Amino acid sequence: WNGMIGEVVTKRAYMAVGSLTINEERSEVVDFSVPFIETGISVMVSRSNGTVSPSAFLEPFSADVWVMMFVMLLIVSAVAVFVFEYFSPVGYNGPSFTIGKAIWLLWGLVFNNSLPVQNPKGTTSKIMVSVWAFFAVIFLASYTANLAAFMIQRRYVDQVSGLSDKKFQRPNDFSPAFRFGTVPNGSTERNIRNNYLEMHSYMVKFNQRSVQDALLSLKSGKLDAFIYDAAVLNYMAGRDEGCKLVTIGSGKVFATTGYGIAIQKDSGWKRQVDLAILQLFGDGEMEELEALWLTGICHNEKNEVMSSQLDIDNMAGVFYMLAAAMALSLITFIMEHLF
Amino acid sequence: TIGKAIWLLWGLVFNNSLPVQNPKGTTSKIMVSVWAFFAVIFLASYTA
Amino acid sequence: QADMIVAPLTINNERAQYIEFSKPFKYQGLTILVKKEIPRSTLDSFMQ
Amino acid sequence: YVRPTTSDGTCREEYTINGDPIKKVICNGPDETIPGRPTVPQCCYGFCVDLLIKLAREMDFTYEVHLVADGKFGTQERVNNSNAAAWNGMMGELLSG
Amino acid sequence: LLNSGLGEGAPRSFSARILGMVWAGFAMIIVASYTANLAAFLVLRRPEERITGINDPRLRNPSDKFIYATVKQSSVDIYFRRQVELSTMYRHMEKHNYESAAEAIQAVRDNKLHAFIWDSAVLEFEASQKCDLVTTGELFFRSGFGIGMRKDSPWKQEVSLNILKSHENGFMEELDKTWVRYQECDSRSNAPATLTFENMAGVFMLVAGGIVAGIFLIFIEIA
Amino acid sequence: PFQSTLWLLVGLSVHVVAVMLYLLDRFSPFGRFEDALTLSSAMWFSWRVLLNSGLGEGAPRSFSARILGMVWAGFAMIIVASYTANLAAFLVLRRPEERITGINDPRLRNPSDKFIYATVKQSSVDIYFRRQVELSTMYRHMEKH
Ligand SMILES: N[C@@H](CCC(=O)O)C(=O)O
Repeated sequence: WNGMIGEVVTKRAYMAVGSLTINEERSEVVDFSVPFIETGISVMVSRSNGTVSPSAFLEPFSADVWVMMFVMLLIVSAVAVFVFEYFSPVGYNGPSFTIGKAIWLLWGLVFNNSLPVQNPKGTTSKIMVSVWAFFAVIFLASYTANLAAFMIQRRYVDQVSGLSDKKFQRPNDFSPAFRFGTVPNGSTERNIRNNYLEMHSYMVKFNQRSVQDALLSLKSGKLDAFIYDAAVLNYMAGRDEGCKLVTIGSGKVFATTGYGIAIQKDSGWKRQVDLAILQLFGDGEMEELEALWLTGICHNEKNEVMSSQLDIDNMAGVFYMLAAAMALSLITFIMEHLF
Repeated sequence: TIGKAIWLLWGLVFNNSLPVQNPKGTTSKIMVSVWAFFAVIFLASYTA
Repeated sequence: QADMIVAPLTINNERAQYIEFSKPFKYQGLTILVKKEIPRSTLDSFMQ
Repeated sequence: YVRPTTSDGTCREEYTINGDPIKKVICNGPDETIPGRPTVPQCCYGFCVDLLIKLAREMDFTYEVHLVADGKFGTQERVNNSNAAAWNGMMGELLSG
Repeated sequence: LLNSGLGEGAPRSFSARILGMVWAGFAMIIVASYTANLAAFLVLRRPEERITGINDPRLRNPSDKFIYATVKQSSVDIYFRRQVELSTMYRHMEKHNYESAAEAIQAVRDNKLHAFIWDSAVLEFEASQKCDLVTTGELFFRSGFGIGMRKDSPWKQEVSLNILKSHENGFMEELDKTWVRYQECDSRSNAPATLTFENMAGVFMLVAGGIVAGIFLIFIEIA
Repeated sequence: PFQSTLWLLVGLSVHVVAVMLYLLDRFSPFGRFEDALTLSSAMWFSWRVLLNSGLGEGAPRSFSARILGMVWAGFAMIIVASYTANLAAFLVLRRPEERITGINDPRLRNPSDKFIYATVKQSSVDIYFRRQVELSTMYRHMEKH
């Protein structure tokens, strides 16, 4: 072992501070005590795995507006056809001709006029067209207001319930490039090295140097993911110039640790020193120093992300449903041609 | 054609309302389609 | 009859002044939020 | 508000945007364009001027307004000026002469 | 007005043309105002009856009608005893408190108490289990929960190494992963389209009333 | 907010429906003249249901064009209602994406060389920053320049 910790072995440093996370190596070569602040290993970018946001058009339906619309179409078509469309005792093709035109008339009234088709003669049917048109404009107003109100809500990349995903085992999964790394010669290199051999062997080819180079790489577009300490990510992401990138979630990180001190031989104060830390929580200095030195710039409740519109992936899905209806109409055309 | 044209355009601006009729030339149908697109865009910007 | 406590107890100077304690495994704070209520109507027959 | 005297007479007479005559007083002040500090007779008018006119008409007395130049910080004797003593000549700023 | 379509002619007179133009404009005004009030109802202003953040100003001021009853005889009394800052509230919050946790958690949900002062440790479990409460975002007055042993016990270093190795391999991620169930609600205004069917049914019953009224109309017609 | 390839796909769907209306009913092969009949009429139907137009001469009798016109009108309502929702979301323009804080800006206590908080030199602000004792570490930074 070498570095600054050797100063504790050479009897040239009775006590030392800094970024010293408690773990087995520091507690193995020398002694330890209680950390004053907590931290851990975290990712600079959010937990999304490059997943595309889902569609927001079929979400308000939830397989309910189409089913209830079909049932209402059946009862409205039936009760609407057994009142004035069936006046004389006819055969089976009689009411069917009024049903085929009635469903197209109602469909024309739902989707905002579209096709006037025609109009009957009875005034009660005209009143029914007026009421159905009122339900059509009310359903349209509630559809545009509900869809817009749902669009104003949070629809950005949502966090997933998977920490160790495909990028922690096999590197050849994602076809587009996705670079990720950390600063060598540290606790993260030995922890990830002892926990994930593939991530280390695939990570040594992408190494950093400092923090400004990583910020320039993430700002330009050279680096994709960045994994480092939680405190450096809170101060780095906190002191941002545009408040674009954000950490994973809002404070839920793995591997809980903290920055502590290291002494040579347990013979002086030590214990009382720990009580000194216990005095800090008794004086409220953690809030003043936390809001004074540990603070940043982007501290305006980072919980919602909104911008412009992503890959019409939703309209592409609606187009896929239109292709499914096209195939259904093709099979229907085959069944019609077979007869 | 002006008296019916202004009423047709007024019908297209306020969302169909009355279909009235439609001529035969395809250029008038294309211009009516563009006027309907600008009409529903103006309606969307008006409601928003 | 007690040798070691597995309950997540707090760490203070009055308690740790006469006994040795280990490092905490989870740092959590105190909150004052109880519950929230969202006002809405279930029937919703407009004209309100 | 300090405004230079137009032509070679007294102040410029005007009105406000609500229908009320504005009063101006005579005030001698320097100029920032010329490197020197000459006695430039100008006309002052504003909130403190109207307040000075009100306090001047509510009490039977005469006054004379004058513009102050540079030196608006109490004059803190901190620059080493020859290794000698000093004396308070500002701070409050009211007793010059 | 109701936007209907037949197709049999058009008003040739200019008076009915201008009247129909201003009438269609009035229809667009009332439907655009109705839709605007619908969107204004969706969002809601609500942004009221919320909390403060790291320190609620209502805690420093004493209140008789809104008692902040907390857990009696616990770590909160030691925290309120070893402090010096909030000393004008320990006398008010010292009296009228419950010495049981289930009585307080059951009291704040069974309409009894106004509020409670307790850590989010049990709050996140009872809120993530009973689906009746919700936690906040900030965590003011942070504390640590450790294990205390005797000073003459040499096993504290071995157990400490077992805790460190237990947090280095990933066993804590399995415990917290299998003991923290992420259940549904996260904010008071995050999903405004989870109902819909009731809001549409409340008008559907009026549509059925219009169908019965239509049966009355055809009853007048056949008469 | 959306690339031109999306509208190109919308027009591509118009071509798919246009050739679909000709593929359904039987007619004759026609690359002989300039203007057709069922092709121009089918295009007038596609632009009639998509952009919501209205003529009055009849109605499609076949059920295939009925279902295709129903799902096509539904797609039109989806794109115009979704586009309206994108317009309202564009006019929401909610994003103060900026601010000072309130009674005490945390950026004032933290020193910064790229955003200098210059003030009036030699005035009452120097006396206020001199008689204080709280924010004393910033008097050296704000004292110069
Ligand atoms: N504290 C670490 C550096 C920060 C990190 O863990 O990334 C070390 O001294 O090696």
